[PDB]
Amino acid sequence: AKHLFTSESVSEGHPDKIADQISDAVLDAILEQDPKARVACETYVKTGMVLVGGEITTSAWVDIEEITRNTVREIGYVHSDMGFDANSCAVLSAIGKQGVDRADPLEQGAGDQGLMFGYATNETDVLMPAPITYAHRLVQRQAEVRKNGTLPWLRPDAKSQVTFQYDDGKIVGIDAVVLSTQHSEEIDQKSLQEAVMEEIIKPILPAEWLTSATKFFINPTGRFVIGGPMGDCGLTGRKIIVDTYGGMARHGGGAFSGKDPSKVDRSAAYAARYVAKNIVAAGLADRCEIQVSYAIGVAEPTSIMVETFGTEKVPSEQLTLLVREFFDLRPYGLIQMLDLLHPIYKETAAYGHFGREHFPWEKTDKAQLLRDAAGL
Amino acid sequence: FTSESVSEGHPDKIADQISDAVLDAILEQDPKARVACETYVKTGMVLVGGEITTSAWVDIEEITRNTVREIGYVHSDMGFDANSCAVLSAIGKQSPDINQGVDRADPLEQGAGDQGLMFGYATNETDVLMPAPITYAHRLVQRQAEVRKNGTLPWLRPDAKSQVTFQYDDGKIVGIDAVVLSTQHSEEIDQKSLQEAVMEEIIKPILPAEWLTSATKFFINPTGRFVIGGPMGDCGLTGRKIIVDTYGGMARHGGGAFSGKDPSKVDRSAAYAARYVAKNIVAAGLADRCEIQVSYAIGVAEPTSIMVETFGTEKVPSEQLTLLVREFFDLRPYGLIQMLDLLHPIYKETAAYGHFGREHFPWEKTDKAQLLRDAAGLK
Amino acid sequence: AKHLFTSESVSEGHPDKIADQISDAVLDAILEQDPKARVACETYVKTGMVLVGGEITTSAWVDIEEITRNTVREIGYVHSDMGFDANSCAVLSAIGKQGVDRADPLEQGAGDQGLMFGYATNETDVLMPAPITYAHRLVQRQAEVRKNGTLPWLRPDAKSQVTFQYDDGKIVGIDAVVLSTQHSEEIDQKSLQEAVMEEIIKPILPAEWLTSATKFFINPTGRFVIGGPMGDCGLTGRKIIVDTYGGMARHGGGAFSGKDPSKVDRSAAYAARYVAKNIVAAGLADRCEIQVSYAIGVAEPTSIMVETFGTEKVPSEQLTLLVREFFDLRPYGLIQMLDLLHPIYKETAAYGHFGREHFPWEKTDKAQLLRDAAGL
Amino acid sequence: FTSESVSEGHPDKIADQISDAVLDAILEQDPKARVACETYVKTGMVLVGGEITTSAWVDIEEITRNTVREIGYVHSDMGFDANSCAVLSAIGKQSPDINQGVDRADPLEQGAGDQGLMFGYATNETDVLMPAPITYAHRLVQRQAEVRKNGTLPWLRPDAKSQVTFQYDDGKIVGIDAVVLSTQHSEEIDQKSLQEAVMEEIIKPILPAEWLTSATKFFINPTGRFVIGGPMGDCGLTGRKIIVDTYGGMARHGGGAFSGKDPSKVDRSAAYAARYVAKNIVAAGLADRCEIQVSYAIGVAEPTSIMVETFGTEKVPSEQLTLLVREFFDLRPYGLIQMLDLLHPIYKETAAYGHFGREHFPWEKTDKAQLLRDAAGLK
Ligand SMILES: O=c1ccn([C@@H]2O[C@H](COP(=O)(O)OP(=O)(O)NP(=O)(O)O)[C@@H](O)[C@H]2O)c(=O)[nH]1
Ligand SMILES: O=c1ccn([C@@H]2O[C@H](COP(=O)(O)OP(=O)(O)NP(=O)(O)O)[C@@H](O)[C@H]2O)c(=O)[nH]1
Ligand SMILES: [Mg+2]
Ligand SMILES: [Mg+2]
Ligand SMILES: [Mg+2]
Ligand SMILES: [Mg+2]
Repeated sequence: AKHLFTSESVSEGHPDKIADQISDAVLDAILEQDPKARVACETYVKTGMVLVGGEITTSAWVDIEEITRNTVREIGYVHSDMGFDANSCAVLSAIGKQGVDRADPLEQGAGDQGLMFGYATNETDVLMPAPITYAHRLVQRQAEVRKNGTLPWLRPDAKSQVTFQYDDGKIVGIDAVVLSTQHSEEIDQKSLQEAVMEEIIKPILPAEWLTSATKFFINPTGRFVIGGPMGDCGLTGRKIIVDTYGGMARHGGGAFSGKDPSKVDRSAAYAARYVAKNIVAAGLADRCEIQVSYAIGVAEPTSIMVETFGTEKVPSEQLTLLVREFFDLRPYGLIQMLDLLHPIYKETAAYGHFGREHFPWEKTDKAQLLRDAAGL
Repeated sequence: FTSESVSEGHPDKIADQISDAVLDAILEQDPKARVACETYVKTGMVLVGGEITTSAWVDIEEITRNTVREIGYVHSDMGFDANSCAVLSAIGKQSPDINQGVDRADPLEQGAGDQGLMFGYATNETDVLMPAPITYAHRLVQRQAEVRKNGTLPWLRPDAKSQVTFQYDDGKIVGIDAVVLSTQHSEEIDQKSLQEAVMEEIIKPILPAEWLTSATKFFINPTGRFVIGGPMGDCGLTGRKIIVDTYGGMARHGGGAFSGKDPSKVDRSAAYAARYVAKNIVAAGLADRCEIQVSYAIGVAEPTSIMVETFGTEKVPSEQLTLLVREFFDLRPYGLIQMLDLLHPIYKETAAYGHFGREHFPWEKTDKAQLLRDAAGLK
Repeated sequence: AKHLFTSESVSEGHPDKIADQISDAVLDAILEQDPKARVACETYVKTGMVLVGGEITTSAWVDIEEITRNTVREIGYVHSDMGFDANSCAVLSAIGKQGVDRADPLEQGAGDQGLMFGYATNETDVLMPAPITYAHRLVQRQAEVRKNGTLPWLRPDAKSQVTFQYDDGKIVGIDAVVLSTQHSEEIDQKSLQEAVMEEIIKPILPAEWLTSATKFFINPTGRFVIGGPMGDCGLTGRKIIVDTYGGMARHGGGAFSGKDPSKVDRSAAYAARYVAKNIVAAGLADRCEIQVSYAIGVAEPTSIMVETFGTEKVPSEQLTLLVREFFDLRPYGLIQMLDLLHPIYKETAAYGHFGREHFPWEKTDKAQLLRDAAGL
Repeated sequence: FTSESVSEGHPDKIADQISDAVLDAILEQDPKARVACETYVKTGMVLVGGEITTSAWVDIEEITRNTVREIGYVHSDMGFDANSCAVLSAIGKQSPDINQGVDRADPLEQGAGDQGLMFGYATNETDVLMPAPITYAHRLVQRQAEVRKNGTLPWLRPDAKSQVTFQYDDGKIVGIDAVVLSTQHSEEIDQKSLQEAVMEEIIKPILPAEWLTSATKFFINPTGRFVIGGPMGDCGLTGRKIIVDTYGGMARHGGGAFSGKDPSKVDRSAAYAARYVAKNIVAAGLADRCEIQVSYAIGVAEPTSIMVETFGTEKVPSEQLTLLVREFFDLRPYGLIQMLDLLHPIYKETAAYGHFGREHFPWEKTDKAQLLRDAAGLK
């Protein structure tokens, strides 16, 4: 049936995303020395200050301040005229804290309870829903043209939102686009709107989806000079829908950034994405949602549901069987299936954990095996 | 299907309750205040930050300690003490270049304060029109009023987590296939006497639903000793339980957190309105399950999208539903506030045991169902 | 006997003095609404952040953030290139907390124990010791030429130190001068030294005391661009010797800033200065040190010692008698004798609480009465 | 004359002990580390900030909690708990544009790291050559080792303050004219039984000095109930007891704080050397009372001033003393370090009950007195 669906994203400069990146920069720094470290790093950014807290247990020795300043600096906050300066902001630290419980580590019980969802759809090339996919690309393009000097008056903080029109489960076009970007005093709003349209929006959104009825809200309130942590708190794990599927799929409720792979909240979400994407990549369904749940201390998932919204190209009972045959969804089994014990997570902390074809859980190395195990 | 909840002693929930305690305190004096209160709780301290624009004069430390006493932290043995903990505040005033004054001759036409997407959901699986798993997870952890009325004080400590795994045949509840209840306790009780008291003293609200067949896996303290909890050895932030606050995974979510936000923040008020729309659609008999998505663009009063999903359970053409909602509900940001009468200090009660399913809240009223049913042409 | 004596001072931009000024700016803001408020405000300034804490009890409603930013801004830290920005630094608050115990408030017992010292000497016009006096004037002159644009490349943080040569208890000249000033990248060290000599040192130090043997250490280590809270913590009450007599006199050990006048640690120190200065101003002695001590809950001082280092012009027993006849040294008696219940204390928090002739405890309105009560 | 001291339970002293605990921990691994550790203690939290340049890897929280346990805060009833309090750190690394490497072919010729003035003092009023009032104020509050060895645990809480008021005739001790001892206590003792136990159980170190004539005013808990103390309801910062740390008001002070500073900070090492010079002058019989002032200019190795004050008690021309000190002591910043053997983790013990008067410290040695007396030509 005809309907609209909307998703949003934010740039690496949005204060919530700043916190997520700092949390995963600390995780990456620790994993490079202690691949098996336990990390639960919560970050809280506000005017003038970064607070890094949580609980950690590792043999690694890390400089929290240096990691934090480097991260903020890469994001681009390097001057008080931007509202935040990586070189002079305060950095505060408030981090704290059986061994071989299984003969086979792959049989360790879940370190926590919870349910996670994976999703895939052949709407886009990356098998992600269209709204979240192009919302990410808009804020990522904003950062791209900000850093390479194409538009030097841009500033780090920005938000996007895309409203897609669907009909009979197929995409007809784009109904509304929102893009709010921080900027310096130099540029006027008229010049800003045209440059964002020409350098950010038009190069990213397929023209076939842009009709005369599409609304374009470019800095709808106008002046956007004060941004980032100034005038807006940022906390880790406050963008979990931006991080996953933009609302197209359900969500178990767990945040990703700041957590080592032993947190099923994170790695099982990655594994769920890995199965759903391989099912859709194998031609076994157009759209596929995977629900997995874990009981603490239990290795086998307490539930595995495969929903294909009537788009399955083989019986539903055979899909759920293939999922069990080709994927190891035990907490520490999926860690090895995805090779998650490496410092690869700072890159996930902005622009979406799902959609980019270089992360382990985005590989489709099992798609050909799945359709072979089903016929075609 | 599986869904989980947490108690008022959980650190994340502590942060929500503090943020809404601060909000409620401000609304008592300035019902039109702008509040964005973000709370951080860690071993030994509370940090309350954010931005507020109000004429009210409140006491953040006093509000914070009172919130923590009620939750039941008044001694260092529990791992946290509301009387001796540290309370830091980092709250700024009016963010420059925002409040442009009147702006609109009709205040109901004001633009939204931010972009964003919100979801509402209703299902006639229960007399409160909520999804089954999440609904009784709250009532489970909420029966800790026994430890306040001295019904049974014993050994239980606040921090708790529930998980119920149902299974469906044709969208109908088959039964309970797995119950996970992990609770913090004291040293004055063993894991054997614990798991027996846990499986017995959780039945008074859980109803005579003997859905626990011979194939229902129970996990009461499956890991073992659970003595240290709360902020001690675990960090809590507001807005880190948004799936617990809403529909426990059954319905989708837009990502916005509720606590610490005044009603002019669409992230909260529009989620409430979405629940108000879906519950009234179901209550009116126009559908058995209903999910609503709204979205806003900053500075725009009209929602940029409205989607009504009935999952094939509608009793009237779906396009008709979308039109009924557009006219029978005022989904403009400041029309929601008037439609729900939201400018009141009612939000601390929400930050604890679910924002939906408790029918004394304005967005739980089904005062439009009959009107909707009449306009829909049924009967 | 011949000897050298040295004292130091710091500018309003030195991080310890930043904390003192913030503490007394909060005190002033409270006293303007609640003259009888109880204030004990401790401030802690570091890279990017100001922490204001302590214990207060008042009917006043004050905006700690606004008071703090205004204070830092007046000091001059307004840009991340200076290492600190009043507009974007973090401000954290950690403030907490019988009535009519006496029929006559003047008889209330001391709110705390302690001993305090006052000092006066006719060496200088303001009846202060020479070293501390001119150390203050150097850093105060540094700030004066920084703000009025005479030397716009100066920055707020600076330190001074003057070594005086004494002989037979009389001043012969100045043996060494140290002046370290923060500055921007623009100025080179050679140009900086000459400008500090011409605009700061020479206009302040009497030429009769500057001989060819006087050492001048102007930015002895050279480059001084990073200053203020960056690279150096500041805490309230860490300059108590700069605040009093530069070491020429003994010190009871109590800090001034952040305390309301009910803290004998502060107001009794002021009263002691008031008596010593009036004794010297009356011609009753060349140099005079006053020691007073208080027992908690006791109104009358538990000791009053008057030391005149052999310079007394009347018998010692008569000086101590005159002190008791003309000065009310009870805790709440000296408050009324000096009219201390007004927001006058932010001005004391840099450049010395003693020496400036507009504070109440620097008035010599009793000098003529003292010498009349003794003859001449 | 009057002088006061405080115990290791006083919040300011807690901050000093933490700063030197951190310093000592670093020196154990890097004896040449640069440390400037500033500690803030408030109800429920410790904030450890400053700057350090070291190759050592320490644990600030672990060091902090251990320091607070020893002081005796392990339960929320005392107002503070070392196991549940918050510990924040804000410690930066090498301040840019400072360490220029070698700089000098003879390391003893390095310039001072900062300007500043320092005082030392010695008097033969006591076998430790310290002023009377302050010397036994420390030993008073230090006898709280009874509450550690279970000698007498009872009701006393850490926070305590002493004050003794002597009087002089011709520089000779006449007697005690006023004793003020206010101590924090528990609810398991009244102010009557308190003041009796306070006046009786403080005599074991106070010696048979019955200087308490009929005119000696005693003030034991003169205000009354003293139950809440420590960081609870009172703020503590390092370097806020510098007169207690030194000579209790008898001698003058340069303003620099000791704790949290490594020996290359003249604010500490030169104050120690000043005490070393004065004590050796008195011990050698060259004077009965001696006060020394030194000062430094940043980047200059030679003190910018040295003043010897004998208060008329010298037994040799005063100008000769100033010359003897210049040659028999190396008062250059890095010569002090070698002269006193300061690159060792010995500083936490100083942050508690006075930096001077305890003869096992390097700066309390009188190993030059005889040499000084020989060079002075006496006997
Ligand atoms: O109560 C029960 C629950 C499950 N079972 C059976 O356990 C079987 C599952 O075996 P398994 O977990 O070892 O298979 P798996 O592929 O998931 N193993 P891996 O994850 O690839 O390592 C099921 O066939 C189920 O019928 C019972 O017999 N009784
Ligand atoms: O034990 C004692 C101590 C003091 N005294 C006497 O109290 C007298 C002090 O009186 P006072 O305190 O009222 O005089 P004052 O000028 O200080 N009063 P004010 O501070 O100006 O209000 C002294 O003369 C002293 O001899 C005793 O008789 N016995
Ligand atoms: Mg926020
Ligand atoms: Mg949002
Ligand atoms: Mg410092
Ligand atoms: Mg100093």
